[PDB]
Amino acid sequence: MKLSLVISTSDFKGDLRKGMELAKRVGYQAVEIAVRDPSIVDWNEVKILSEELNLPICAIGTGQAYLADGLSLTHPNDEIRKKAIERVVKHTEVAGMFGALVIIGLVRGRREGRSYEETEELFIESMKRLLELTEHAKFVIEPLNRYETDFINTIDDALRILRKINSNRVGILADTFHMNIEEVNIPESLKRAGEKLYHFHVADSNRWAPGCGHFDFRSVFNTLKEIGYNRYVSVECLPLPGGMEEAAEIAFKTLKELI
Amino acid sequence: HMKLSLVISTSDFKGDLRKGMELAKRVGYQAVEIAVRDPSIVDWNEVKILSEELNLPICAIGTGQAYLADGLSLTHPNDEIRKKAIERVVKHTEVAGMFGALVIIGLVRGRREGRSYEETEELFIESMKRLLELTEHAKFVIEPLNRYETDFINTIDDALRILRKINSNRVGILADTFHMNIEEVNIPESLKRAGEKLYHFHVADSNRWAPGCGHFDFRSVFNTLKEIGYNRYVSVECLPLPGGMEEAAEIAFKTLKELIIK
Repeated sequence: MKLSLVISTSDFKGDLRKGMELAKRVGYQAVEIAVRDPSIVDWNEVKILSEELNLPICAIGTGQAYLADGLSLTHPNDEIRKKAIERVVKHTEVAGMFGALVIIGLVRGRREGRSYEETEELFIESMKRLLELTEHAKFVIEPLNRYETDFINTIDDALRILRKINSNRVGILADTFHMNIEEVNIPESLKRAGEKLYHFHVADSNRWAPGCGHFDFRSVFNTLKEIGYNRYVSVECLPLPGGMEEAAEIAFKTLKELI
Repeated sequence: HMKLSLVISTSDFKGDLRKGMELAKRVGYQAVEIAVRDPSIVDWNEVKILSEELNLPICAIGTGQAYLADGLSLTHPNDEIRKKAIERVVKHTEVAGMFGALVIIGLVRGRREGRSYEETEELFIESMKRLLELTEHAKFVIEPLNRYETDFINTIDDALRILRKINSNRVGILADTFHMNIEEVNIPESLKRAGEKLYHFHVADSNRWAPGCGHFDFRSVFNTLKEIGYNRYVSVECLPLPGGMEEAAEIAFKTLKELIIK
């Protein structure tokens, strides 16, 4: 089981450097980044930087491609959906340089007045298209709470869709903040996810640094040990309390104590 | 002496109301809670008759749809709309007066809308004081809501700050477990800070399903409620899950009843 830190960067080199150096200084084993459009960033420097600090990049976020450019893998407009798929393909090329996972969060899109079934099938089609367009890329579907989406809110929802995609290149990314709302019994949900649990995000009930809310992290980590989770636990929380740096330190401290 | 109430969903009405109230009575609830967009289009004398026939008081009236449907806000940047919001709420108080019910100030307070928290809060305090000058018996409860529903008054402390500025015992707090599960650091401690200001309470599990179908820690909450002497209403406001409206209300009642009696 490894700890990583999600670092926020502008739409960049400055924020990345600072973030990675902070992660190294605190003790994180890896870092996780999030970029809207990767084609404008020079990843060769990124790799150099990474190699320099001996700090791997575990995953690449794609949420902004949706929040900023409105790209969706279930967009009703086919030309837009095609562009969404092509954008994610570029995310995988970046991920391939570091052997990282590609996060499929809000980029999957919402029902937008359509049935759950039509949305799901369109999503499955796009995912299959991505699996065709890329050879080794690995994707992780992140169930999000009801306020952020009406498509894939729970781990069980994700599992059912994974069975329809039928590929070990697609797994699940569970997030404690979102599970706090959507999951009935978190430990049991994780056990059902089992080996399909590819990545993990941590933040407290208020989305602050772990240890600053009331989320039960102990039970979570006991379950993760029980199922033999040997992948990444990435800190993805608001810069609270006291800012980005303090939050990272606090989160690392409480999580380390439990691992 | 805590009492149990059920929030009943009503279309924007008699049909839904009667079925909801009869359900509450059959399950054992001591009162119901309703929500109406505009009270002016409802014959409330028929409602009172129904309440009397079923011996089911109406402990609180929601006003959230006044915002969600009519866009009325007590902190709206357009003073014209702000006045209308106040006028709409006054009508809710007139209805509340017929039942001795509390008026809930939820989403009707509005959002920051790109403004500072200080200005929004000042506008709100001004609207609440106006509401108090306009009413002689109405009692209001401010309900903190999670970040996704609003950026104005998310925690019990936010409300407490506002209450001290309003300085009126006719305004109190309505805390909701589903919302607290997100916004409050430590729920028991939050409730102790509210103390006597806690006028009404909403209950729903972490997933907003009937209490007992999530992972929210209700035991600790009720221990604190006892410790603080809360003796008013605990109203169930959850999604009709699992199994529907009736099943959810039944499960909710059973969960709460056992917590109380013990």
